[PDB]
This record gives sequence, C-alpha cells and structure tokens, in this order.
Amino acid sequence: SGAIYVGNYRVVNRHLATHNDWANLVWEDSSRDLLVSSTTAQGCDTIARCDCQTGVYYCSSRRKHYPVSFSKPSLIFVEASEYYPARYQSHLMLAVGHSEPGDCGGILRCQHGVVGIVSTGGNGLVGFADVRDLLWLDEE
Ligand SMILES: NC(=O)[C@H]1CCCN(C(=O)[C@@H]2CCSC2)C1
Ligand SMILES: [Zn+2]
Repeated sequence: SGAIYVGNYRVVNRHLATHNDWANLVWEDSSRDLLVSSTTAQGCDTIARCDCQTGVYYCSSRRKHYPVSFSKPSLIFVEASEYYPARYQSHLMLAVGHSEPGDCGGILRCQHGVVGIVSTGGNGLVGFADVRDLLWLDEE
C-alpha cells in the first residue's frame, strides 16, 4: 500500500483505490495502473521533473529503502494477475529489486522529488508507474 500526497491530490495504484478515492476522483488510467483523488488537506511530497534513471524506492516487505537503476518509462508486458488480464502497461519503469504482494504504492524518488510508485514485482524485478509527465499534479 502507499500513496503520493502532492498539493490537494492523492496518487495511488488504481487497483488499490478505495471507495472514497472513486467518490472524489480526479483522473484514472487503467493502462498505467494510476488513480488520483482529491484531498481536503495539503500534502508534502513534491514531484520530480527530470530524466533521472537512478533513485531509491521503499519496499514494505523488507522495511527498507533500496537504491536502484531503472529503465525509461515504456510499454512493458505484465502477466495476468487477480487485478489485470495479461496486458501491456504503459509508462512503466523496471529495476532489479525485491517486490512481492503488499509492495504496490511504495515511493520511488530521486534528488528532484517523487518519480513514481511501485506497480509490479516478482522474478527479482520491480516495476514503477512513472508520474513525472503529469504536470497538472503541480497546480490547481
Ligand atoms: N501493475 C500490475 O498489473 C500489477 C497488479 C498487481 C499484481 N502485480 C504484481 O506484480 C504482483 C504484486 C506485487 S509483486 C507481484 C501486477
Ligand atoms: Zn531526478
């Protein structure tokens, strides 16, 4: 579990969104595994606006932050699960690292701010949903 809290927005994995998220919806995209809902309180996270390919992510199944090298946001095949049929998830970045069920929502960050959230794992790989292109998260 986990979210990004920037301005009056809450960014979560679409497959983990709550009823309150859907009832206060700003934007969602199944192909990216992202959903954004509105918040009453202002958040403290800042979004990175950069092309970093190195950063640090939080792994809840290890209670640890790990430094990783990750690929550029791309269209990657994701195996069928209880949450989506086999498909291609867009704007996904892969790294070598531990990710298992319970880990979606952990933040990936760089020197500039939050880069994205854990969206996949298994096989010694971790996949992150990028948010750096969502410029509207920084305003209104
Ligand atoms: N982004 C996806 O399609 C996710 C949905 C949940 C299932 N996915 C996973 O990778 C599992 C949970 C973390 S380790 C294995 C794919
Ligand atoms: Zn950066």
